[PDB]
Amino acid sequence: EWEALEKKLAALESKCQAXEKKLQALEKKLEALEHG
Amino acid sequence: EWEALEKKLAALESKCQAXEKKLQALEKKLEALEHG
Amino acid sequence: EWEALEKKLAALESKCQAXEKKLQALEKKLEALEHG
Ligand SMILES: [Zn+2]
Ligand SMILES: [Zn+2]
Ligand SMILES: [Zn+2]
Repeated sequence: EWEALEKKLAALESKCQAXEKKLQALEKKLEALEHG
Repeated sequence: EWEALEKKLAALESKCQAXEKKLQALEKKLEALEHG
Repeated sequence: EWEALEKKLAALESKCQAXEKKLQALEKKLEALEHG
């Protein structure tokens, strides 16, 4: 339905937001290795 | 259209799902280096 | 609104597209370490 699609979009926004945070966390560990 | 937007949302859901799997795969390789 | 949801979806598509590019960039650095 329309309301189901709104909630689906909001959940996907939260998933990309967690995506960015997880990538930053991994970048931090990689950069420690790259300059260590 | 409405139907085009539904399919766009479903494709984006699949893209984030592949996102998570690719990040996990890279985390596995990084963790091997970090503790190796 | 409907138009707000269309723009929200387009912004999320751009965010996953940047997601993929950032993951590839990190994979490149990780692969340098893994075979270095
Ligand atoms: Zn660096
Ligand atoms: Zn570790
Ligand atoms: Zn490799």
